[PDB]
Amino acid sequence: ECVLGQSKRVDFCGKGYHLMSFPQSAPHGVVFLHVTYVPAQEKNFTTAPAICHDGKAHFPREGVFVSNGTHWFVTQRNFYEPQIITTDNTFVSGNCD
Amino acid sequence: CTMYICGDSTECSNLLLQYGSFCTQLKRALTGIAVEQDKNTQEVFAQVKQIYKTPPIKYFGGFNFSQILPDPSKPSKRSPIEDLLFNKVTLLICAQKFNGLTVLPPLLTDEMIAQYTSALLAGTITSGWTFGAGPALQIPFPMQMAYRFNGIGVTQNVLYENQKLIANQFNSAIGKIQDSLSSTPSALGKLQDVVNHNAQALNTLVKQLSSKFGAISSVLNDILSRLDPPEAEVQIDRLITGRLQSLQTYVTQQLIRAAEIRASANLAATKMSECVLGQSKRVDFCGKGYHLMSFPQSAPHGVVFLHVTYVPAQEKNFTTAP
Amino acid sequence: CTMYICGDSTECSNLLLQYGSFCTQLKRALTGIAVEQDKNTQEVFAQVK
Amino acid sequence: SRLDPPEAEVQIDRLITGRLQSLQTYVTQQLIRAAEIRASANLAATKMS
Amino acid sequence: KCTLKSFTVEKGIYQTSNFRVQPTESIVRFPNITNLCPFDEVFNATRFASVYAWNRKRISNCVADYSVLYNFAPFFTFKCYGVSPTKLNDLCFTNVYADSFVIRGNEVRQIAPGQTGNIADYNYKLPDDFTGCVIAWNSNKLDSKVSGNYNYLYRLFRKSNLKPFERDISTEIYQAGNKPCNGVAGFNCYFPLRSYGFRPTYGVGHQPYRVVVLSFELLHAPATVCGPKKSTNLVKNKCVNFNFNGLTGTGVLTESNKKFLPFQQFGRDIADTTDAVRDPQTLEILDITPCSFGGVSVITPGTNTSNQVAVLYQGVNCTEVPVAIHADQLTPTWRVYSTGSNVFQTRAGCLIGAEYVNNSYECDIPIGAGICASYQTQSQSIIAYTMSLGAENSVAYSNNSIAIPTNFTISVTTEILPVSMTKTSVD
Amino acid sequence: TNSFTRGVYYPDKVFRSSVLHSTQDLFLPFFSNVTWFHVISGTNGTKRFDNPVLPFNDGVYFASIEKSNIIRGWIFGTTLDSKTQSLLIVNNATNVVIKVCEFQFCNDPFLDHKNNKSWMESEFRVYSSANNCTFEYVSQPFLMDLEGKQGNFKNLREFVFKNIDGYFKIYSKHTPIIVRDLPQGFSALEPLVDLPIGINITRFQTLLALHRSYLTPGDSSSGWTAGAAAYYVGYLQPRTFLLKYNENGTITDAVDCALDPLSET
Ligand SMILES: *[C@@H]1O[C@H](CO)[C@@H](O[C@@H]2O[C@H](CO)[C@@H](O)[C@H](O)[C@H]2NC(C)=O)[C@H](O)[C@H]1NC(C)=O
Ligand SMILES: *[C@@H]1O[C@H](CO)[C@@H](O[C@@H]2O[C@H](CO)[C@@H](O)[C@H](O)[C@H]2NC(C)=O)[C@H](O)[C@H]1NC(C)=O
Ligand SMILES: *[C@@H]1O[C@H](CO)[C@@H](O[C@@H]2O[C@H](CO)[C@@H](O)[C@H](O)[C@H]2NC(C)=O)[C@H](O)[C@H]1NC(C)=O
Ligand SMILES: *[C@@H]1O[C@H](CO)[C@@H](O)[C@H](O)[C@H]1NC(C)=O
Ligand SMILES: *[C@@H]1O[C@H](CO)[C@@H](O)[C@H](O)[C@H]1NC(C)=O
Ligand SMILES: *[C@@H]1O[C@H](CO)[C@@H](O)[C@H](O)[C@H]1NC(C)=O
Ligand SMILES: *[C@@H]1O[C@H](CO)[C@@H](O)[C@H](O)[C@H]1NC(C)=O
Ligand SMILES: *[C@@H]1O[C@H](CO)[C@@H](O)[C@H](O)[C@H]1NC(C)=O
Ligand SMILES: *[C@@H]1O[C@H](CO)[C@@H](O)[C@H](O)[C@H]1NC(C)=O
Ligand SMILES: *[C@@H]1O[C@H](CO)[C@@H](O)[C@H](O)[C@H]1NC(C)=O
Ligand SMILES: *[C@@H]1O[C@H](CO)[C@@H](O)[C@H](O)[C@H]1NC(C)=O
Repeated sequence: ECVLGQSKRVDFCGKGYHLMSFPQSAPHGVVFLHVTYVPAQEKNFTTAPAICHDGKAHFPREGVFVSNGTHWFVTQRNFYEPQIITTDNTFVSGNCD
Repeated sequence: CTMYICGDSTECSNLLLQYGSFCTQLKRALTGIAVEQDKNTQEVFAQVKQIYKTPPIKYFGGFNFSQILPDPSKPSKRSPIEDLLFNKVTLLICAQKFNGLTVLPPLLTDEMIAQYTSALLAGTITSGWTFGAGPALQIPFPMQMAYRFNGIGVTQNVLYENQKLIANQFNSAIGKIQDSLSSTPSALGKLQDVVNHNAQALNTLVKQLSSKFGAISSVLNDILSRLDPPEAEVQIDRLITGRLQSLQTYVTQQLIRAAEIRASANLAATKMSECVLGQSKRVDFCGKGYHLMSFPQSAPHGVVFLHVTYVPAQEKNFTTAP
Repeated sequence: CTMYICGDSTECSNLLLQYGSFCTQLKRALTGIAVEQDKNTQEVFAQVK
Repeated sequence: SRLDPPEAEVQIDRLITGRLQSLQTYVTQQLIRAAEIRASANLAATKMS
Repeated sequence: KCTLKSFTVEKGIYQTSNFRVQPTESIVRFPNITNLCPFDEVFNATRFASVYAWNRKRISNCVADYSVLYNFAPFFTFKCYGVSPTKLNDLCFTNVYADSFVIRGNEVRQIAPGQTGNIADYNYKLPDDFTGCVIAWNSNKLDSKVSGNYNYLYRLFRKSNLKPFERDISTEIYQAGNKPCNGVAGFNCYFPLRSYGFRPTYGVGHQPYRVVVLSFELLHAPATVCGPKKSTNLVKNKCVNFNFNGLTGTGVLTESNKKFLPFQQFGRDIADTTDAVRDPQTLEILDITPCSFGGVSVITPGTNTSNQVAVLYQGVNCTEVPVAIHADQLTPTWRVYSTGSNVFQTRAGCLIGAEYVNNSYECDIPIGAGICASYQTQSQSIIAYTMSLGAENSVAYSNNSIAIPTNFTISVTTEILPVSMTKTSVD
Repeated sequence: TNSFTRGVYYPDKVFRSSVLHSTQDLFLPFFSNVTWFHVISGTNGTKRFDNPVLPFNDGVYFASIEKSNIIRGWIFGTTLDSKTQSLLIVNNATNVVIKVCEFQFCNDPFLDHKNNKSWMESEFRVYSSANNCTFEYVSQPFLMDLEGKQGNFKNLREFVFKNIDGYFKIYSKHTPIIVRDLPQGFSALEPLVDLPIGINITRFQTLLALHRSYLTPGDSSSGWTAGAAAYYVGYLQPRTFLLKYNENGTITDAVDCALDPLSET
């Protein structure tokens, strides 16, 4: 699992988000080198579940609505890459009430 | 050995020492079993680097969490679910304390086990799955539930307009689960079974002293007052062989049971790592239906998982095209 | 035990029962093995409702 | 048919110790094999699920 | 380091021995009777009995001196299937039966439970399980007389094999069955009760032997035969080496709230040992329980670092037991480890030589019940702090704020798994 | 009738509390038939053969229901004569004598009186001609009586006689509750003394006299007709009884392992 592919099981191939693994020969056993993705230097913001624009509710396709305190952006979850809220990033479903 | 096989008699101890290193093996096996049990509890429970504390304001978008969060009013900081689990498992007794069958206390008492479960619950209720990969990143609970909905296929807007219904369903299920535990007579079959097996093994080992094994009497001290030591040592050897065989049988049965409990604890640790610290896409691993999130709960000699799953209902058939 | 160890001899069983409960343990272990095999089959196959 | 009961009981004890030891060896070997089969059946149930 | 059979010990907690407290007294509770048993009247008779009709003499309520036996009828065999030749004067006997009879020269060893035939099925029969001994000696002239004393009548055969310890004073007219008969005539109506009798110079094997069995029994009713009485006064709150009518044990005598019936004597438990006994005098029921029990485990930081150790007495209250040393009674010895440092009362047991600081660290040596041990300062000694679960943290939760990481770290960890061990083959 | 739940005693004189200990000594089987053996003796001079011969199949259970001192003694022997030493028991008003000796025929005095002789006397002399007689048991009597109030108050006596490797034992207890046909009251039974004679017994006899015969019917019908006629006689068999003690140390209940498959469970 951890070597021949990428595992989505949490804490099965090391603490964090698993990327790959390395086999290492050992006497009477084996040794794995688990390369993991550990986030750091978090910044907190103000978030909203949806945005009403013209009487309709907007939800992001992939990502979460984020704000810098004045206006709102959209960005992916595990990294801070803010972007302008367009109709490509979000989708419309239902009213905003 | 020198106190179970021989009732504090020095001549029986001199006869027992002649058998060699047969009894250091049993003590080393029992110490290995005890160390393995402590290691099992440590790997199932101690997985979070930091203890997380829930905020005093317990509002999570309408989701009731009083049944699984700890209650400060109780003398032991335990949830009502944990309290009911502790009251549904029951652990003379002085005979095993009198012929050497001692019971060692575990390294982790129930208070810090409950603290570990509380920290895990606070982490999975506040930081989502982010605290199981690195630093704890806070997130509103409706947003975390929306992303857990997105993880199984259904989009987040379904939760975002059915939040009240979903919260009411969750509260109804978590309220019914306690009465389901109370009404079921054999709900905690495994946790009662392990302690019953240990008690029966100890009772059998204590009761095995009453056998004669070919000797004229079962009591050791009655032998010395009736026979010469050339034949008293023969009767003593006859008793020692049977008592040592009974001890060896008890040790190997305990070793097999310890291996089975170790496998169960490894499975429990894997379930704690996957269903609780994140979201598992494995089918029928964290309950029937599409898994959303799980809750660990402390228990006597074990752990209890509360698996919250997504079960579709009210289906309708239509006509389709590829 | 009383049928395998002793070939239906009465006082052989009398000397056998003097050894204690060395055979009830074997009987309960074998019944536990049989129950575990039945549980294994039920867990593998009976998974649909 | 050959020995007096004071020494016939010694011969019965000699036979019984070996027979009981053989039965105990059989039951612990079966316990180990049943544990391995239980692990294999748990793997099979996981693959079914 | 004696228990691990090495000179260097690694850091850890080790089970070493068990704390056991020896008693200081050996009080005996033999019953109060000063009579003398009748073996002189048993052995110094003129005519003892016949083989089929042996006397049954009850011996009870007397002090029996089993040392002086060879001064009456020497050259015995003593044939003891039970209590040893030198051990009958140690334990109490409920009933002693002296049965004396004569058999010629061949069944003085066929009186054993194993042997059977024309005597064990038609005369004195010993049961298959039997405790007791028999005395046999020469009767070449003192019980031979002129042409026999004619008291050699033996049952020869009868219809059924008789039960052990059973006699039959009757005559038979046995036939084996053809035209059934009751007459004295010999042919097809053969008469039982043959005998011996001869001049003392005879064919060696017929020369008689006076055999006097001695069957005993224990347990049962309150004992009557006691042997040499060495009664000692009572103590009811300390460990002693008591001796109650035969049993010897080490334990603390203790008063009872029991409901022993007057006929009941001993008190057993789930094991074979006895936990309650009745004294022969004053009829007082006393409970038996041993002294302090638990094992001792030694906690060390390793001889590579230091030599101080802290011992833990498993499963005993620290504020009551140890503390008082009372030397020359503790089998583990090394009694210097009772007031060397301060104590603590743990659920695991009493901890000797470890000072309880109440800081919290990730612990080093697991002791039990949430308490660990290490070798640190407050100057380098052994401390007994409580386990720490980790850093206390409180991430702020609000229903409008989220946290998003602006950076990451590529972290590489190791994991070690055994795969295959050594392969071994034995011949 | 059927002996429902009586006949359990103490196999050893050992105090056990709240133990489920098992044993091997012989008992009376549960739910087993017994004998009525009614004695009429209407003081009319006639005889009805009310003291038959019992084969003594390894132990006898004896249960009697009298007023104060109606029954007296039992006779044990092989040929019921002076060829073998036969055990004889005689009960007095303030004493009991238990003695085995070669006795030919147990006598019976002139007993033809019902109500005119309210004061009972001119009795005993049951014993036969004297011979080489052994050590007796002149001691305190075991039968006791309680003053019955408002009727229906009589004491039932349960006696167990057995022989193990010749040794002779007695088990006796008195239950003063009701006067019915072997009620379901479970109670233990206490041994008193051990008789060390070690002689064989093949036949059993009793020595009941009926100077007072109040409300005693008589019928020659033989069949399964349950009723408290005069007393009960039971037979012991080698069983594997399991006994339960309580906190105070009394046998509250007991079952065997050969009556029912539920008993085997
Ligand atoms: C949040 O980020 C935005 C965009 O990166 C920043 O806002 C800019 O602020 C500067 C300073 O006056 C202006 O000149 C720009 O026009 C702003 N850009 C936008 C898109 O508004 C700023 O870093 C944050 N905004 C805050 C704190 O209000
Ligand atoms: C979560 O549910 C529990 C029980 O379903 C609620 O506890 C009740 O609280 C009210 C007042 O606070 C009491 O009158 C009831 O007696 C409680 N129920 C029980 C069974 O004790 C709790 O209030 C709910 N939480 C929220 C936030 O509403
Ligand atoms: C989907 O199922 C839920 C669960 O049954 C339905 O919610 C229930 O609706 C009925 C009828 O209005 C109410 O009486 C219940 O109180 C509701 N239950 C809860 C927990 O709120 C819901 O109506 C269903 N959806 C549709 C469109 O019918
Ligand atoms: C971020 O969190 C810190 C403490 O964790 C808090 O002081 C700060 O106000 C938070 N920032 C925002 C924008 O909420
Ligand atoms: C849906 O299934 C039912 C039977 O379960 C069937 O009768 C019905 O015709 C189906 N509907 C359609 C639109 O095919
Ligand atoms: C024997 O012992 C006591 C004290 O030694 C003595 O006074 C008494 O006469 C006897 N007691 C009994 C119960 O026989
Ligand atoms: C003892 O400690 C030294 C370092 O102080 C080091 O060689 C090793 O850890 C230990 N060596 C031996 C031989 O125990
Ligand atoms: C002392 O400890 C023992 C060990 O369990 C316990 O039984 C006893 O009750 C304790 N006594 C006190 C006064 O704490
Ligand atoms: C100091 O140690 C004692 C040990 O009994 C403990 O009860 C107390 O709580 C500790 N102090 C603090 C502040 O934890
Ligand atoms: C958010 O949480 C607060 C409590 O901190 C609560 O009073 C409020 O109703 C919640 N919802 C909002 C602000 O929409
Ligand atoms: C045990 O005896 C006591 C005597 O004080 C009595 O009160 C209690 O009821 C008895 N219990 C039983 C179960 O016989």
